[PDB]
Amino acid sequence: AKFPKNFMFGYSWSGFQFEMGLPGSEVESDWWVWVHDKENIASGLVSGDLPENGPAYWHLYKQDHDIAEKLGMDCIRGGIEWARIFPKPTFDVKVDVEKDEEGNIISVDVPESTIKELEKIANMEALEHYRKIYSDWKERGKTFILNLYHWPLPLWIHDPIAVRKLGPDRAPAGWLDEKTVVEFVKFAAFVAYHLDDLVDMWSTMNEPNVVYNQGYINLRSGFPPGYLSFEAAEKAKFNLIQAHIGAYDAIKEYSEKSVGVIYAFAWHDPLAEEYKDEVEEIRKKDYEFVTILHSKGKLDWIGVNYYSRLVYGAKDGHLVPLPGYGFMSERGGFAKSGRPASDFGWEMYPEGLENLLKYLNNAYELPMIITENGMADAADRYRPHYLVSHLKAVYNAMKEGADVRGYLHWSLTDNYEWAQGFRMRFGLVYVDFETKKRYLRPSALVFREIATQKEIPEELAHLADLKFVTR
Amino acid sequence: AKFPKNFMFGYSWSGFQFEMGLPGSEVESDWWVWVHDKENIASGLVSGDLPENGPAYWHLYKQDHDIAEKLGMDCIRGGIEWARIFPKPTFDVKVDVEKDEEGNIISVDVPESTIKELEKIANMEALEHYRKIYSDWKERGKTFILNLYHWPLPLWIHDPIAVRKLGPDRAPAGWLDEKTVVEFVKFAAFVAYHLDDLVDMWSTMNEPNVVYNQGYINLRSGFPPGYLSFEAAEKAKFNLIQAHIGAYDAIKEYSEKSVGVIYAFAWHDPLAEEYKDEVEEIRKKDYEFVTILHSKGKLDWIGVNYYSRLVYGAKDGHLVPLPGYGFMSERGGFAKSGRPASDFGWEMYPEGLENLLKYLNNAYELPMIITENGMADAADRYRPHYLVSHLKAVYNAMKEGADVRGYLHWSLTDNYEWAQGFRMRFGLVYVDFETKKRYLRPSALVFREIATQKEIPEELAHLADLKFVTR
Amino acid sequence: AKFPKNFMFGYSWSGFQFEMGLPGSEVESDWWVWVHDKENIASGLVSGDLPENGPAYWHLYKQDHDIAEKLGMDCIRGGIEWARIFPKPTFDVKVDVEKDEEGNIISVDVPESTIKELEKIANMEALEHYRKIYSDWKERGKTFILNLYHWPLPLWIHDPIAVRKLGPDRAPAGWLDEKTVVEFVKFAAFVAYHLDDLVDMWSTMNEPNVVYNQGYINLRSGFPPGYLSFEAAEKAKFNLIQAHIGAYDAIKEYSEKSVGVIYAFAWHDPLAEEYKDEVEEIRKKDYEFVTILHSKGKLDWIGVNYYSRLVYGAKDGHLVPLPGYGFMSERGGFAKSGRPASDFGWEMYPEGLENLLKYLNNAYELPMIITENGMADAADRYRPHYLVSHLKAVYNAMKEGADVRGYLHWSLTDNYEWAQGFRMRFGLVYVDFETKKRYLRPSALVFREIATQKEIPEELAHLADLKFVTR
Amino acid sequence: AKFPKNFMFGYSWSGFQFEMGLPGSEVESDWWVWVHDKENIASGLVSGDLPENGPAYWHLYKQDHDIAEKLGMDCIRGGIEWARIFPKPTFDVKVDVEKDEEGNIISVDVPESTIKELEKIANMEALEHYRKIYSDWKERGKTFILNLYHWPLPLWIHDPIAVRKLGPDRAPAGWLDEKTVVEFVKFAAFVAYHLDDLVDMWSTMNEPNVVYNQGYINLRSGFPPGYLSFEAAEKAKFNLIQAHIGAYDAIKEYSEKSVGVIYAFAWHDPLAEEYKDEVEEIRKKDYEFVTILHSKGKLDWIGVNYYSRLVYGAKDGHLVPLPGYGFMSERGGFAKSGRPASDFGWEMYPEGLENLLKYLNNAYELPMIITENGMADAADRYRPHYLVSHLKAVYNAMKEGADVRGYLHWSLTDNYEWAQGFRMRFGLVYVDFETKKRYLRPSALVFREIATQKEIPEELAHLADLKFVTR
Repeated sequence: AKFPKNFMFGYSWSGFQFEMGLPGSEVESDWWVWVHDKENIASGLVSGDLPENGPAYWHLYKQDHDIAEKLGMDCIRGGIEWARIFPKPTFDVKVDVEKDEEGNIISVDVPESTIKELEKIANMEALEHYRKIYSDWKERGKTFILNLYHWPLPLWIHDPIAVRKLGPDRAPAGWLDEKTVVEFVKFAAFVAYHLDDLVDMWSTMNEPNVVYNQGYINLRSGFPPGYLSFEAAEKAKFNLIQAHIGAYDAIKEYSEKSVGVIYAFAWHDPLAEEYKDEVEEIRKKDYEFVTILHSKGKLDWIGVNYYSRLVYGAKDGHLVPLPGYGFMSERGGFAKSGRPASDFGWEMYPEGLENLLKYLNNAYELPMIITENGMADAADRYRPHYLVSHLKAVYNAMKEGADVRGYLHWSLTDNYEWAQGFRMRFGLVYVDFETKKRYLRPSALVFREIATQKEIPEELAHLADLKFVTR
Repeated sequence: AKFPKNFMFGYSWSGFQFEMGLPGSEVESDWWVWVHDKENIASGLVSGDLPENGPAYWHLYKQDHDIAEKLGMDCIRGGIEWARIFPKPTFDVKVDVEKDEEGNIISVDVPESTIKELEKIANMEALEHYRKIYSDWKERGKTFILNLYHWPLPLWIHDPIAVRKLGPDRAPAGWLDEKTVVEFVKFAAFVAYHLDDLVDMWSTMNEPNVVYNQGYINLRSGFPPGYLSFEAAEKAKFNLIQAHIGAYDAIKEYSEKSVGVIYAFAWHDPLAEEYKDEVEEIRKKDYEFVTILHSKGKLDWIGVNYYSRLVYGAKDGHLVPLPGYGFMSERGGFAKSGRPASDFGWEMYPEGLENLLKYLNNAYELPMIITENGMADAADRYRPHYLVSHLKAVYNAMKEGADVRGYLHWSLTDNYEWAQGFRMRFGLVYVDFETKKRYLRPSALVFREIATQKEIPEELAHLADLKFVTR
Repeated sequence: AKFPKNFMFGYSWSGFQFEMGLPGSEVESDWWVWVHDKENIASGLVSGDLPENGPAYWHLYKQDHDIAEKLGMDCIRGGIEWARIFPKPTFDVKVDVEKDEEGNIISVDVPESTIKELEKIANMEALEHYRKIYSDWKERGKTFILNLYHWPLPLWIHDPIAVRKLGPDRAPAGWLDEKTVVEFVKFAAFVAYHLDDLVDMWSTMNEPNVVYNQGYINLRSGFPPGYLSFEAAEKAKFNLIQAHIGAYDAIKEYSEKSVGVIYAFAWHDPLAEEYKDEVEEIRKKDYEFVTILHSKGKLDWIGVNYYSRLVYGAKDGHLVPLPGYGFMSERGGFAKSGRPASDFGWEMYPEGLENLLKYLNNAYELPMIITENGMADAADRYRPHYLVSHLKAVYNAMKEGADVRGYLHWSLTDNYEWAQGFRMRFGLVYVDFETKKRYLRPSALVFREIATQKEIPEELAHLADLKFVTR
Repeated sequence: AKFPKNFMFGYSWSGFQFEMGLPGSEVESDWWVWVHDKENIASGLVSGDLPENGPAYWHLYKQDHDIAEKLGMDCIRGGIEWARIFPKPTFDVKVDVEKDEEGNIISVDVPESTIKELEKIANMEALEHYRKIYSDWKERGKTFILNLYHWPLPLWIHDPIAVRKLGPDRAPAGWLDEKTVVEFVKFAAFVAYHLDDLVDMWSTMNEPNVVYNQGYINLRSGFPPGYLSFEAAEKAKFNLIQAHIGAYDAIKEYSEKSVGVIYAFAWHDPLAEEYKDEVEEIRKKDYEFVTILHSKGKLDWIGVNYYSRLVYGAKDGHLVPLPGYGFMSERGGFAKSGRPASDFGWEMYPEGLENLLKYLNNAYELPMIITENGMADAADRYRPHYLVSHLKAVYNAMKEGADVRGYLHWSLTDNYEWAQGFRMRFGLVYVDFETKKRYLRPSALVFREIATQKEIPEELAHLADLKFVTR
């Protein structure tokens, strides 16, 4: 299975999950507070593990890029933390955000002189270290994709403990406040101004569908602010749309490079033929966020984050996602299909990635990068087959017409998995979090062999076959 | 194993879990609203099962009592729903509740003239129907215990949804408002004034400890109001303590009979000897509600609810309840001890009950009744052993000095199990909730033979032995 | 579901599995020798458990009978051990057995004087003791059915240790020897001559198909002589066909009662439509033993021993019995259908019994008794559903034209389960094999209700429904 | 963990499991007939899988050597099939074997002339073909260890079907006949004479303890001749001892090289400290075969075959190997230790290897080579941990004084696992038995990296830690 010469291989990281781990890198944010909160800990909503025991990429990036480069990686999608760049309020510095009568952003203008006013109060030293990190990779002749937002927010933008104690109207409320969007636009233009020379492609945000569904409706996920409200989920979704559209406009002001989004795509499957039509409809509404963006002329590429599926059957009653399939499988065990599931209980289901890319291609006709794909698997029991099977799924989607430009694994190294803490290990490379030492997993050797030759060689082709892993 | 000739055998019920099922029985309350809320259903915090589809005891009590009487039961503990009796506010009817400067209730007066003012605003017809229920049982010549509180509150006392959305300072807030205690005292007086003729013993409230820990801390439990706050948990506990003292004084005003509380008593075990003293301290802390009441002389008997244990060992390196033991076992599986667990994941541990009763006997030296003991077990796979072996544990505690007057199984029939809906079946008697028909389970036959001879006879004695049920 | 007034309820026993356990009741036989053999034990072929530590029914029959009677039973099917009655060889006593040119027995004659030559050689004490046991049940006014052969042979007929060591041509080779048939004929006559006044129906033998299949083909079963040979399996089958023919004629010479056989009938199911025709054929081949007998006019009734099913599917097609179903389920767990499996790994499948009974009714049009039905279930987890759902099955088959005269559960008490020893517990009543005390299981109380009332009453009707037991 | 510059890495193979697969290579043997037998098949004693569908190393050795050499392997232990070399009896070719009074072989002499006589009835073409296979390896400059016996015997030496059907006194009885030892001696001398120039060290035989224990006692393993007898086991063992002595004496006549044996070594553990001593005696009894060889001065080296352990505990009065540990664990699952188990049910237990090597060093003081070590793992879930942890175990044992000259994995490729057929897959390389194509498993990559550097490098050190693999 040969990939095109220019097909990119590598990995993705986020600031909150990778940066911290050694003194010097700690930063405040809504997620930092959420995860140190004693009541969140005691009610078991977050694990009690702390991100400042993480992999310390803010300090060891040079060493981690050495690993990546030696596994034949030529692309990394990285992060920049709004909470770092602007640790104080930006409200006082005004910009032009234009809206239609239904409140869609129609144009934005952060002029150069306003940029210059933001520097006065940004943490310029943080900004410089980001340059160092990104330079260190660009200098090796490689591609860098920059994603502007990967969940945490400045504390002055979102106080999730107070939104939860007091109600969103009595606290700084993040995506629930129309103003956050404007402030984010400032941030997007300020990053695009200083950083364009280091960046090949932009993403405005990562998985916004997770931020609004988990923060405001799926409460046992342990996402901030854990404030259960349909109306809030909808508000937040509406405001992320504007954050994307505004960030897109803001970026194109200071860069001519392509700008997309990175979005969490479950693949939805019906248990049997009779629910095909309903599942098709769940799918239109689950991808809806992206559809909206495409129809507004605001996506140059789409980053596909794919991990697993959901299977739908009737219970009573209604059309429901079924336990024992896809994301609802038994942790560290087997789906009802016989496929292994990850340590996270996510079924290994590469054919969902293939179905997904045919669907997205025909849906939107856009250049796509796989921006996340990987599995929680501490012992590296299944990750070799995951990796090869998902790569063979990308390849096959390409033969049927999908425009896929690279494959970015989640992830190079183990890291802090949000409300689960450190127990979910997603790395090609194990990290002992006490010593910060890195170790290769055999999947890294498989990755090295495939990426360096730009193909799944015969001798490794059998790792796409899932027969022996499935009962 | 012979019991004393006055040892009672019977069962417990609550209003919310049993009364409804058939037209005419429905009634608004904080739980009614909680369990119907669309957002609580999507977030999977509640089952989506509805109490109006329940066993219909409100209509069907006569046949249920017929059943119980032929099981040889001679004592029943039942409830009475504040929200039913007072579905409109009682704030305006002034009463006299005196306090310490510390906020302790030191005396209560609800005089005859006030009782009568309260009648004008009470559902006097609802009251009459409770007389008919208790009376159909009392008239057969049996014992009846009335428990005044079993969790739901009038909507005008507690709006759980507004508390969660707005914060408890901006809505009627249940146990967080001091005023609720005072209204509760009016209610208690109202009940003892009108129903003393039909009640042999009183309990002021059932598992207050679950009310405040599930509601304010253990959010995964799905309890109203789902508002995370240690302070709120502490304040509700504080207030429930007053509710008990106030209600006790109020009952003594119109009645000379015994008054106690019914409490949830998990048994706490150390995984190993090194944890012994910490566990002794966890136990002291967990039972303190009762201890405070006893030291204040406000308990005439204690209602012991026992289902399983919790086992503690070290984590990181914290002391915590360990997955795989007691309440935290696999649903329908086995605990790490080999013992089976219920459909609810509760390890079968009759030795916790024998221990519990020695401990309580020694701590408080009061008459006790097992006011709840049972298992979620749809198929009656385990319930026969569950019953005889906890009955034998009771017998051993009594051989050792425990003053136990009675054993009341939870429950006679399957019923609505709060946030879990109907999937958790506790009945000796299966209920078809569609048809409302009752069918016996073999453990019913076991109960019948034991209660009618007031002994575990030889021929049934091996059912106390868990060897064959343990892996 | 009401049964006809004359439909019999009871149980079955065999001599090897029940008689021994107290000093004085031990007898040599091929099975005795087989299960005591040190190499058989060391090789894990037999359990190590010895049947002289069994329930001691030879001494304790009167108590077992009181239990039986008090459970509402009115019929017992019992055994007589050839190895007890004729402990020394009977070869030299001459009898007239006439055969076909094909070696079918055409007529038999054991004259009176030959019966008296047998008396000199027989253990007449043991005969009389069998009389004390049968009479004790008969004097109660109940029905007794006597089955002449239930597996063990005299050692002078079968030395399974020498067969295996030396080959069947150099040892006394049990059913591999045509002389064994002749000597069985003399036993049958001798028993009909003496015992006809105590017997209501006869069965010549119990599950002969298990004898030849397990002894000579399925070594993993642990059956003597454990000599792998299709040719021996075929020859053993053929000589047991004649054993039954010879025994029927020998019984009829001294009795006018119905003579039948008792056979192990697994129900065969196709996993899918496409194998139906082929499974139909499996079933004809599997029941051929009974078919042959019916077509020679040698069967007055049929005893149905039913426990579970086999499901057939392709595997290198090649139709094989599938693991995860019927007799091939997980011990103590769940079949792939979701049904619970017995301690023995036998899927609970009452529908197989209903199917079987219609099939046999149609094939043979003879009266049938269920001479075994039951499960290994040391804890009585499932036996109550097993019992009620299978009785419901029987009743359904009767509603449909099946001439069923009674239901004999396997069995009243736990007993020695052959190569498995005591670990498979089939009783309605538990036996402590140390003390020999009997204790009732809740399934006994369920049996007592149904049998005394001659009907599955509404209150227990839900025990036929397996929904709550199935995953 | 650095290994000494001359410490060898590679693998082992046996003729029966590897050679056949492509037309031209099939040979008759007791094992060939055993595994083709219809009754062994339908009995489920053997898998029904056939060796002539195996990896076809007889034709494809060259490609497999290429894979080996590129994995950095420098040593191979291989087989020569007696059944190939001498397909017709050698009884008539007289030889001089001198014995003790107690029957021990005292000396051996096969003169040149007799060697020439033997050539004339040997299949010399098969001899030249084995020369081709070994020489293809030797010419690469690598070490080759030739093992004379790896279970199949020529049919004129052993007809196992006939031994079972008739008893060993009436058939060619393999190791039950004294004469087989004499014939093996002729074979030993003949191979030494011809092949010494291709061989660096000799083994007389592989796992004799398995040959006689599985063949004559543990019938469930399905090994020929399936004849249960303690005294046949003791006979075969005695002859196998003489066989080694004679083969050693024969080889030494025609070679100056080291001669040893390859032995199956289970590590034996007490469950608790009280069984320490008994388990110690168990060890010494199980290894007696090797103690005897050494005390007779006929071991220049020991080949250690190590896979796993057996744990011992009380059952009734006596010590048994306990289910759920070591060789007795759940297939595909986990042992009760929390360690993962192979697809054969074998617990991952590297500690056993470390322990064993110190024990063997101390008992015998001999150069050892790990000649087999590996795991059935069709998906490579656990082999990278298996490999690295057992190699670390060796290294620690060498650190403490064990004289170990190399590690040979079982195996390079998937092959035919005896009674289990192909379902047990032990390769670093997967073989598709239909197309004969080879494919690397990720553990082959790990092996390559280790052997070529002759060290366990830092980046792979974590594969030795079994923490993440264990529950």
